[PDB]
Amino acid sequence: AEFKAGSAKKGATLFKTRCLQCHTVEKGGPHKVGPNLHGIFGRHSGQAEGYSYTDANIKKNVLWDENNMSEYLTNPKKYIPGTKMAFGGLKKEKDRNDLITYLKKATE
Ligand code: HEC
Repeated sequence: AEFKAGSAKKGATLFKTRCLQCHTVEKGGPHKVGPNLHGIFGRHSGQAEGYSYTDANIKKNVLWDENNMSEYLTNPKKYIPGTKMAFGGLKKEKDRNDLITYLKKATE
């Protein structure tokens, strides 16, 4: 139910196949369709500098941690109604744990 650390190696592969199309992770990385994700954890939503968010994403004002990130990625539009992230989600809990384990380090 809660987040448990997993395989960052698998998480990186998940990011390439599922996220890299719309996202980058390094500091100073370019925005694409979606925002650069550097410094995302321990930060309130809508605060990637340079990126223009929806009202939905800003109004949600979620302080991103591993658990709500997992809930978010299960079904983005369910968690933040009106968001323009055209992504259906990661339904498998193992995938979400793996992906988030990678993200926490890659956006550190
Ligand atoms: C497009 C094809 C996307 C894919 C695939 C993924 N994401 Fe995304 N994401 C996208 C957009 C356009 C946005 C902004 C939505 C808005 O309402 O403005 C997002 C947003 C996020 C966020 C929130 C960032 C914030 O600062 O609040 C996160 C944390 C995020 N995306 C993560 C993420 C992950 C982990 C993905 C794959 C595993 C992923 N996204 C795919 C566009 C797209």
